[PDB]
Amino acid sequence: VEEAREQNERNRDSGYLHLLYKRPLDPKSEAQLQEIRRLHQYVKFAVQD
Amino acid sequence: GTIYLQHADEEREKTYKLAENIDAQLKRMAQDLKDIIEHLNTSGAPADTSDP
Amino acid sequence: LHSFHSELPVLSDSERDMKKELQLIPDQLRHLGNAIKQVTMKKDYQQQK
Repeated sequence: VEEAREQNERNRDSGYLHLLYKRPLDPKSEAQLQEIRRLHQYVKFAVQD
Repeated sequence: GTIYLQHADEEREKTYKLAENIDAQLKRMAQDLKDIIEHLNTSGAPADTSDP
Repeated sequence: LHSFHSELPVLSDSERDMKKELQLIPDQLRHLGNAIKQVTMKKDYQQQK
């Protein structure tokens, strides 16, 4: 609820928009990429095993 | 109520739907492997409890 | 939280480069999704023997 509150107010600055070119992934998008990497390596090992 | 879609948002949705389809494929391929493994451990189990 | 990230007007350096990795994984899944079938058809052949 409080992440959603802060992000709603952050999206209302005009300066912030200028930095978005250099943003990392959001932590949910990278956690899904890390899960995809983990599952890919698991599905690769268990095929050999 | 008052925005036009931009080419970035189209290209972002096409990127996240590629991650959705990859995740939903990997979690199947991991269960395809799990069923193959469960059918590898259960074949080794002799189902008669009368044997001493 | 998913709507509070959709209004961003440009793709970052990290969105574009996660998109490179996500474009590479499908052809590795094409090989892994044949390796599973090769190991299944190995099991089918061994079990029938």
